[PDB]
Amino acid sequence: ANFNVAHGLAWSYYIGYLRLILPGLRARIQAYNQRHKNVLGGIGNHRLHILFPLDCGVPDDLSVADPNIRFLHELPQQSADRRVYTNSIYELLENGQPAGVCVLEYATPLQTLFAMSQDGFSREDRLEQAKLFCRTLEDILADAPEAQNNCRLIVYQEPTGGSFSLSQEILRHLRQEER
Amino acid sequence: AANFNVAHGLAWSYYIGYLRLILPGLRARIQAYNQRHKNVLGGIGNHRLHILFPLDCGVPDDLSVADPNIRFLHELPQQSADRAGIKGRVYTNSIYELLENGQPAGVCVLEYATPLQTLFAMSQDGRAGFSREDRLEQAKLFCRTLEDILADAPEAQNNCRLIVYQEPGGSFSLSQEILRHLRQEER
Ligand SMILES: Nc1ncnc2c1ncn2[C@@H]1O[C@@H]2COP(=O)(O)O[C@H]3[C@@H](O)[C@H](n4cnc5c(N)ncnc54)O[C@@H]3COP(=O)(O)O[C@H]2[C@H]1O
Repeated sequence: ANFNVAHGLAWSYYIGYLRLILPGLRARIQAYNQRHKNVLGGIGNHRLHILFPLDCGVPDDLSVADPNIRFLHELPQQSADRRVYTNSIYELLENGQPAGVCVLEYATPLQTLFAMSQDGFSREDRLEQAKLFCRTLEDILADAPEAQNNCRLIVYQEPTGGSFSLSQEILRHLRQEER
Repeated sequence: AANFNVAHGLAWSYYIGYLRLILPGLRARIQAYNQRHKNVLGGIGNHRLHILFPLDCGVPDDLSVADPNIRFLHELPQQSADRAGIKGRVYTNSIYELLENGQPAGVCVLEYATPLQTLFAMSQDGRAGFSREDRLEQAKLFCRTLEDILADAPEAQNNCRLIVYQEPGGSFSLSQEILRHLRQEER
């Protein structure tokens, strides 16, 4: 196998990241809310929202994907006990008005798939690997209750500066989680 | 979650997500460290990342404490960047001193191949179909695939050195293993 990379991407994304960061996430958010809620305001949704563009278009700045996605504040790492993990909180605008807040990022390994297709790895091949990556990761999560409860995959096919609104897509998911 | 053929993905992941991102700027970070510390701490002449590949996938989370003959010296200037929506994601690399016969004998930028931790964790998660024996062949295949990738990345190959080894305790010194590699490159 030279380009069957999806199983390795899914297992490393879970074992080397989600498994490690998700258990401490709620306590980091509770610390943030204690620090900020009386001034900046607090975060109600305690899940990590993971953007999964099947076309592997992964800008490093979410506002490049959609100008209605605005960086709010860093979610700092937990203090070292007596590799660091930081995350980024974003607000989502609708009608030039704040409509949602959450912890939000892309599934970074989709960038590996993107880079591979830029130099015998097709874009046909890339989409099949992206889909296999997603399905393998969802299979793993479905077997991991607490990890599954502390994050949400947001999967979509669009290339993100056309008519598709990534902010609207995230907001639909946020409003669905409150359900 | 039953296809554990992960080594090809681990290699391409490590290359694109780490080596291609960190190796181009590494020499400049070492030069910047030398500039800030040369007249006090002494210079680091070897500018390559030394990457430890224990084929048994044993990765201590503190290399310095793990070995009495390997001592942390100084972190490099941090590399911070927006990464896939995480603002200011940080990549840190560390200089270590290697001791021999009790005395300092080498200094270099050093770390473990972190994907080996994934393979180790896989072999302990209670799933059927992945034992220590499967983990070893995935580790070898990961190493083999990564070296195949770097054979066609000459700039990356000139900015790092892969230190691949089996491990038996006192019949193998990691510091000795690293020193032999350092001395080979000086050649
Ligand atoms: N501290 C962190 N912050 C944010 N996300 C994190 C993270 N650590 C892990 N992840 C996520 O998990 C994926 C796999 O991590 P893993 O460490 O297994 O596999 C990593 C690791 O072997 C190496 N690597 C990446 N960042 C590193 C670092 N700061 N130090 C050492 N090695 C790193 O490159 C591989 C692929 O990296 P990539 O980013 O593409 O893919 C990462 C990233 O999506």
